[PDB]
Amino acid sequence: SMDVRCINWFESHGENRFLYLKSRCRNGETVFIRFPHYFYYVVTDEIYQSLSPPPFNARPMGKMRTIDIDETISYNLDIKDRKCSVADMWLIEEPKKRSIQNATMDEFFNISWFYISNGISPDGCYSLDEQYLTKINNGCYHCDDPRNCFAKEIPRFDIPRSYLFLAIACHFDKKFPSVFINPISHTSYCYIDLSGKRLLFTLINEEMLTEQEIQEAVDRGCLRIQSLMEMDYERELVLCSEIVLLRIAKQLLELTFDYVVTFNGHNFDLRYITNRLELLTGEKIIFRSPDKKEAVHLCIYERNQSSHKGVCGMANTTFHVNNNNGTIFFDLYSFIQKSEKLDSYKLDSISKNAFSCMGKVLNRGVREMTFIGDDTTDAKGKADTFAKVLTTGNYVTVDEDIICKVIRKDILENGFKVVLSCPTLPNDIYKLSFGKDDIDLAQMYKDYNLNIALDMARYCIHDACLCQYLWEYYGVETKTDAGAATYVLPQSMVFEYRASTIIKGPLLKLLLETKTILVRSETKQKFPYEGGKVFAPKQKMFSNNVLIFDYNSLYPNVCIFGNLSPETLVGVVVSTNRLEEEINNQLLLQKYPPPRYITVHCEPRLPNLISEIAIFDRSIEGTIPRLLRTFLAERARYKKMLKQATSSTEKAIYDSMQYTYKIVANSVYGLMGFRNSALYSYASAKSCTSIGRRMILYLESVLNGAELSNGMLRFANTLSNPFYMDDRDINPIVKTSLPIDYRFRFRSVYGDTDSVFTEIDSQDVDKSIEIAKELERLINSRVLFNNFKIEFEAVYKNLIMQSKKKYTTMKYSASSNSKSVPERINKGTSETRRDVSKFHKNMIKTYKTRLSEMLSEGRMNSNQVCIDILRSLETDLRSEFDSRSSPLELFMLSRMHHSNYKSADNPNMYLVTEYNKNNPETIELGERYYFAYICPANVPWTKKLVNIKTYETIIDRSFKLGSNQRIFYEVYFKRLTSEIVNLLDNKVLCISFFQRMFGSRPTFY
Amino acid sequence: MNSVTISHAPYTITYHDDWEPVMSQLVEFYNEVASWLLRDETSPIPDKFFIQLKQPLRNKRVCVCGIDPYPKDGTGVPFESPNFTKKSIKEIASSISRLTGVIDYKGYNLNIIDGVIPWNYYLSCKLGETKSHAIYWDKISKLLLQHITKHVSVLYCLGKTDFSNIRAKLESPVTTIVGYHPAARDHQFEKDRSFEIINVLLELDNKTPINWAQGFIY
Amino acid sequence: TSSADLTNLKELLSLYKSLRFSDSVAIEKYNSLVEWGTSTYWKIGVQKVTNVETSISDYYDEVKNKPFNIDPGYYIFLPVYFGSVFIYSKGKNMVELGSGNSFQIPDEIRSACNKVLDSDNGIDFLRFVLLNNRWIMEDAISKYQSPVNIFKLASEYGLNIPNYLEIEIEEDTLFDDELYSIMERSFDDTFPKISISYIKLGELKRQVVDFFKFSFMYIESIKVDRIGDNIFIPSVITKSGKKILVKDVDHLIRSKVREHTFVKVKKKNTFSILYDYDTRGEVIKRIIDTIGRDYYVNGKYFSKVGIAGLKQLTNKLDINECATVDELVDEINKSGTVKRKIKNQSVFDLSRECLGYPEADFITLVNNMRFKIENCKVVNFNIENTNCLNNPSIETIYGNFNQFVSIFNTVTDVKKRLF
DNA sequence: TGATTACGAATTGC
DNA sequence: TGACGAATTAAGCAATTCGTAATCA
Ligand SMILES: Cc1cn([C@H]2C[C@H](O)[C@@H](COP(=O)(O)OP(=O)(O)OP(=O)(O)O)O2)c(=O)[nH]c1=O
Ligand SMILES: [Mg+2]
Repeated sequence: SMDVRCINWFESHGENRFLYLKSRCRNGETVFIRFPHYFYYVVTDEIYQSLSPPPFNARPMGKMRTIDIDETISYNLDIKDRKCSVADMWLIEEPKKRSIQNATMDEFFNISWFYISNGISPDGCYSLDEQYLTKINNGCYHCDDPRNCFAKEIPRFDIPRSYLFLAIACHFDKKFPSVFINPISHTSYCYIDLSGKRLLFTLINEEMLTEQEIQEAVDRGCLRIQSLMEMDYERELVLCSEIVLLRIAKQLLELTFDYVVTFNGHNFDLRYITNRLELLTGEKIIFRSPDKKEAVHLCIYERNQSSHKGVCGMANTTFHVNNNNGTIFFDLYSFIQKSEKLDSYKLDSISKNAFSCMGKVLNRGVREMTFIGDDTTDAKGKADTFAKVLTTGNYVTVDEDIICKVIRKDILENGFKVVLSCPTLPNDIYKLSFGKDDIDLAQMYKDYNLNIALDMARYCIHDACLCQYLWEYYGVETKTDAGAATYVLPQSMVFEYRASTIIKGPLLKLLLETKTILVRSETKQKFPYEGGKVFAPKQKMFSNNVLIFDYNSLYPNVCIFGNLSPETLVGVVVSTNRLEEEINNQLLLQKYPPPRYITVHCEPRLPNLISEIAIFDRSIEGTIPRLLRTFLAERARYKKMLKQATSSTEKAIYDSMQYTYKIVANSVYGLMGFRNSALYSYASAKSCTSIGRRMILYLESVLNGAELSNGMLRFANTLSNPFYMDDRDINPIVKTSLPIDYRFRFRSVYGDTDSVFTEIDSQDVDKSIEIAKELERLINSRVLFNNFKIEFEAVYKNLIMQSKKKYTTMKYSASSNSKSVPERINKGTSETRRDVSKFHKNMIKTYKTRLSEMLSEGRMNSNQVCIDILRSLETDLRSEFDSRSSPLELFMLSRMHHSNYKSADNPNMYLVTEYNKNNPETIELGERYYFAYICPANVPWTKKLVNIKTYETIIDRSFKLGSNQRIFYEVYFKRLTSEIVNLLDNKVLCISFFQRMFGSRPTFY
Repeated sequence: MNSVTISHAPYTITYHDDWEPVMSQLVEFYNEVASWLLRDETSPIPDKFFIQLKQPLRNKRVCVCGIDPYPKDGTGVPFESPNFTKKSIKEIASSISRLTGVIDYKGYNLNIIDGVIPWNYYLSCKLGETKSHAIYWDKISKLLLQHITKHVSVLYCLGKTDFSNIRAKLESPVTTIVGYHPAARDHQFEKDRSFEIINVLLELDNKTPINWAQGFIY
Repeated sequence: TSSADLTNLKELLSLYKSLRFSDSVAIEKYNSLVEWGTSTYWKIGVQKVTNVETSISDYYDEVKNKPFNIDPGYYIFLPVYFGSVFIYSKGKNMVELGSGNSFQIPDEIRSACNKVLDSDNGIDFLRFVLLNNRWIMEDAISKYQSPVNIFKLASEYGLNIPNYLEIEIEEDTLFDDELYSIMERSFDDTFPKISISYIKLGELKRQVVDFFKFSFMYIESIKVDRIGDNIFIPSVITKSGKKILVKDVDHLIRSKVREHTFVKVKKKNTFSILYDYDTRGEVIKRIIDTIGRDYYVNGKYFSKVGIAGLKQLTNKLDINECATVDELVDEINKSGTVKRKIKNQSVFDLSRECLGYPEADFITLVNNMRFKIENCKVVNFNIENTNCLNNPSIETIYGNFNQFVSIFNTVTDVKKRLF
């Protein structure tokens, strides 16, 4: 015991209910501690002295204040006070569930009560005292007084950890394998013990090989075993029978690892292993509790998550292991699905997205090419990660399209050197990534010998090691520790719930500190309400520098400024006509003076009402602002840690963490506008949105048409607080620190919620950046007030605006100069959408570039641009239709599967259901799949497209286009030409072309 | 009544016409699990796996669903004790007698009531080991229950934890009730009023209520 | 699954049965429970119905227009007058037919309906007939009781009912015009009778018969008639001086009657009824300048624009007439009802219902006009949007804003004192 | 045989 | 002797693009 660092907390669901803590000491010993586990209720003193059977145990919480947080509408200024009571409260713990009539604080979990009432953090280091501990087993103690046992906290210390990464490969005939016909061919393991030793080993099924091949393999260097007791993990390749392989797997999976990590293993790998082991032998994989009092069998279970939108309906599925020994079974597939957004979530796509590096050509000739990667080619740390993955990789993708096989690999001190088998490439720098492999697995299983067995072994060991590479790339350990500390949740539950559950721990701590309880009496009513304000862009092309100004955490800061909480709302005053409106306004401005109370005007709730005012108190801080302050502090900490990072992996990890905290802070406001939530407050959400709109309008009015001359800045309007009079200066004459000879004018063009795009009549970016920095300083010092603060994001060049949320530009960061490479930025266009095409994107890119070049040159005699573009597009489309050289991969679209549809006909659900009926592999309820448009080959060019959804087909990994089938090019061509037409300026010629090519009328802006 | 042949035991499946559009798939699903399944003594006997496939489905209105047959002495037709000894049928008869007022009886059979089809999700179970054949039956179970749901109006599922995700197992929505199992300890089925709710729902869907006293055996 | 679910489903079914005979509140409750049931059972046999066009044709058939034959069983006769037809349900609102709305009814009538509903639960629906604020039980149907005692207890409750008639027939007889005249003299009432409904003991369906003939009569002029307090009834006289009655002013302004014209009319032995189903602003302005500029239309009635006064405040408050502001407080503390009703109700609402303007027109007059106030009192009013000048009744409202502001100021400074 | 509008679903930006 | 739970449910609105049904000359 003594000094322990916590690893996991978990429950036991046997005859008696317990709670378990797993920890490690300094030397490396593992310690288990067992706690009795109670049901927690909160009652008043009167209820406590009237419980018919006395409770098991009760602890006094002191005097607490109960507030009714229901909202009612008032038609005059005689507003009744909120119902507030003060009483002595008791916290009762019961071994079994009980029903108490008037118990409060019933939305919080039991584990949260354990942690908070006992003063324990799930991820801390402690110095336990043995006086309160009793030894019940070798390595397992029992604690009855967790408050005294965990009284002493100590600084963090590092501990060793153990890991198992695994993968399997199964035989198949024509499609997905089946556990009743198809055996396991390969099983690969990466094993890390508490001593730091890293072992890689692969087991090969020898039952699908000939005896001569077995003898040849043994003479080649492999080891042959006939029994489970003669297996050594220090041998790379071991061949055996299927029963021995399954027994080795069962032996490994019953150990007390800290983490067992798989990719889509809970649904395929472990399920297949368990089922095959039960079919061949009769054995089972058995998990045991730390006290050796409970035994369970491995059985994967399914959790279904439904939607909160209309009809609700199921929207996601996830699979879990039912172990009770403290080991965490982690599936990277679900984690990556919930974390980032990609086109496909197969392992190849994730590998291509994660492990990519820029490489320099060093040699050419014959059918091979040599690439080198170093810190002087891409960035700091990319070459090292690529070299780490190259230790086991077999195939490399060059220039996003070519697939090549590795011939030789060398690992250097700062990078890598690789030799690949690819055709001659005429350039100096290319992009290499780890992705798809061009092997036909079914054909390889059709004719099976020793060489294919060894190659499959290499592929399987790479698959096993990819789990570790992804585990390190995404920083799962740091995220787990931070989440356990912040959310007051066990380590195994951090990535399992949404915003409504991960804010309950901090909320309970806040409520206990403030001595406050919130209650509801009547039902909740939902009404529509408005949101952010988006300005209409003033032009399409700019050819002038644009400066981007943004707010910092706008809605959280609005909530903090206005003290917007459900319990700080004095009331809502409405009126049905102007006479009462005037009377109420005159009375309200003097009953509730500005400095302490804040009044917010809003759009009316119902058709008859013509006015609505909400009043909020600022004397006592609310509950939602304190939560927001907590999350804002966490985000600031992780931004500061990101600022000091050097390598790429650490930078990515810290960026992800700060993004997560930002999204949680915004989810708090969203919940405050969510009807089925405990923190529901319609008035507060409406007021937050109204104040945001006022703030952006204030900034835009100050910045539009503002000019600097001499060393002086003149804003357009008066710097007056749009809510009430204050003590600040209101002079639009501000002294600057810029050179005197400067003279510039600023005009606003676009804005979304908390952002302003300010155009400057200049072209150089150094001067623009300097002016922007000075403007940001002046705005923060003089224009804004209280906790409102703006940031200078970037400088945009060649800004092209299509619509209110679609633009492309070149971006220069704030810490950049003229001699720095910019960044291409697309926002909302047909290049980031996951449902457009890969043909559409390439054509859009080439034609946009050609149009920009032609506009730079400039002919426009009468209609030269339009005629040239239309002729080129017609030629390209006709050539594509006739030659049919583009593969199917350029014509695949992606979509998610769910069951949240009004009406059950719904062609999409029908398509997925039929695919699941006619195919072995099943598409699940939160899974993205590919589909395309296919038609019979003999059909000619079609003008009038009548039914389109009938032609959708699902493209699985083994799909081959038949000799009587062709891609329905017409749909894609129509979409692409509708995109192109809107960019040009002519209308008659475009309409004529569209009606000739497709026989329909186009739609314009 | 049409007969189809399979490679393994019972070598014969005879079915009503209403089950026609499923049988082919059923056969292709039974030829890959039969050899493994038939290595153990099972209740019911192999010859009585598919005896509920002779009941027409176009005249039924309610389905009462279990999860697995009795561990021992399984008759093939779900929820049946020819000698009235199993606890579940005894207690369901007690509840229905309390509802309708009949006091003197000697047996209850859910298979006689008009408009009601009793069903088991898993069609077999090892002697003494319940829920031991889930992997063999899974696909067949989903397929047959989905066919049944397409005809009935109310689906009554007995067993809270077993049917916790019944909506994920069914594509088309249907009227669903999940209740406690009869043999559940802690006396939770006594306070359940599912049968009256069934009648109310049926008459709310322009359908005839179920004569629940029709099943008593004298 | 529990008992509460059974009760909820039972009440949902009961509400589904009686849907056409339902108001907004019942419809909202039924929709809410439909949503709840769909949520908990994943599917339900009923959907959410919103429009719900009220109709009562289920219990009635086509009106006979020719003599027919009757014979078997005892017959119960209930007469039907001319007026607005209303529906009252079990513990529900008091709705219009076809255009069901929360029509304002006297509180005494509300109490009588509440007690008659609490008397027994065996009532399906009640059919009201109105004519010039004269409230009648037209029809009272039931599946268990008999249409005899219910009207007796309703009469003893404090509201009067027509003399339901019971007759016995043993021989084959022909119901014709002579028998209609006999029945007409048999009710023995001066109220306008239109049709007669005959029912039999046991049969729930009710069959009504009416006899009428066509005639052509000239229209001379339109004149208001005195039928209460600040309420007028239009009336048109004939060249021969005959009295042609009408149910509603809606009948006139939908009839599009022109000055000095001839129209068709259903003529009977005693009186006659004008036939409808022969733009709207033209008709309303035409009738407005016909009857006289000093008039206005209050929904389905006609009303004056008079100067009102403190008597027009004291009358409703059930207090003695007086002309001193201090006195208008003492009776307020003398009666608990008066002080309760002055405290609970607002100032704008009470001062509006003093002078009897309607709701909609006054509201749309206020919401397009600027005010200037000082210490909770109005001192300046001006118009901003001139569009509202299209409707002449709006000009009638504008004609007397000074009286309204005077009574508003008086009410505000008396509320400032009585609290 | 077209025009025009209305609605649901998917995806993105704050 | 003949199942229960574990596996406590869930952020907001603004804007565009596409296919199909419903309403209109
Ligand atoms: C992105 C996002 C924004 N919003 C709302 C809340 C924000 O106040 C408003 C503007 O969003 P952003 O400006 O994108 O978010 P932010 O203001 O917090 O940016 P920063 O991290 O630099 O401080 O939009 C959400 O409610 N949910 C979201 O996911
Ligand atoms: Mg911002």
